Amino acid sequence: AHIVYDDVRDLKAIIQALLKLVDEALFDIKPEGIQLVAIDKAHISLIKIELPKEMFKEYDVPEEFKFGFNTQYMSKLLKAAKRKEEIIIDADSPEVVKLTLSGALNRVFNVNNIEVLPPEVPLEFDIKATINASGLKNAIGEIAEVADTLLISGNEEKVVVKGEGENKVEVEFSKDTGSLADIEFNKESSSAYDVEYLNDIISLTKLSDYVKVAFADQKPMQLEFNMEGGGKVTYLLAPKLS
Ligand SMILES: [Zn+2]
Ligand SMILES: [Zn+2]
Ligand SMILES: [Zn+2]
Ligand SMILES: [Zn+2]
Ligand SMILES: [Zn+2]
Ligand SMILES: [Zn+2]
Ligand SMILES: [Zn+2]
Ligand SMILES: [Zn+2]
Repeated sequence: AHIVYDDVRDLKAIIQALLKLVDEALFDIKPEGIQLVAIDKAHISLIKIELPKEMFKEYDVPEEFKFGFNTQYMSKLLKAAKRKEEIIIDADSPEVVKLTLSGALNRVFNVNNIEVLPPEVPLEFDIKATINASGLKNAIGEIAEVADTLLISGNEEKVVVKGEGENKVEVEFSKDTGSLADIEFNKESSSAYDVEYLNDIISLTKLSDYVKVAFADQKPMQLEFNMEGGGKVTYLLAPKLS
C-alpha cells in the first residue's frame, strides 16, 4: 500500500473528533478507498468515514489491510502539523505503517499496527438542510456554553437551533440569513439532542464549507460532511425525547 493525501489537516480534524468517541479505531484500507466506523461505548453516537481512492493524490493499494490505532496516540503524532501539507502512507507488511509528513520539513513515523475489531455495524428524515459549517459550529458552541440540550426545528424555509430552557441563544439557518444552501422538506419537525456530544465533534466542521443536517421527530440527527474528491464523513447522534 502506498497513499498520498494532499492535506494532513483533514485527517487531524477527523482524529480530533474520533478520540472523543473511542480510544481505538480501525481504518479499513481497501483497493477502492478507505473506510472507518466508530461508535461510542453507550451506542449513542457514531462516526462513519468513506474516503474513495479518487480523493487522494496517489492511491496504490493492491491488497486490503486493516490499520488499528489508538486515537490519542495518533492525535499527538499529528499535533505539530498546522499547515496544509501532504501525508504519505506506505505499508509493506501488516505490522507497521510508515507515515511521512511533508513540507514543514520532513517527519517520518513508523507506527505499529494494533488489533482493533470494527464495531458490529448495522435514516429517513423529515428535513435535510445544507447549512454553513462555520455557522453550525458557532451555534453548537454557544448553545453548549449555556444549555445541556440543543433543540432543532425545521420547516420548508429554515432550520432553527437553540438551547432548551429560558432565554435562547437561538440561531436561524435560511437563505434570508445567508446560511442555508438547499433544503429537502418532507414535514415540519422538531427534535432534541445532547449538545455535549455535538460539541465533542465540532472539529468535523473544518472538513467542508457546508454540512448537511438531517433529522426527524425523536430520531437521530445525521451530519454529513462532503469533502472534495468524493470523501464523506457522517456523524449520527441518538435523540432525547424533548
Ligand atoms: Zn504497497
Ligand atoms: Zn508516491
Ligand atoms: Zn511499499
Ligand atoms: Zn408551517
Ligand atoms: Zn410553503
Ligand atoms: Zn449532556
Ligand atoms: Zn464527551
Ligand atoms: Zn430536554
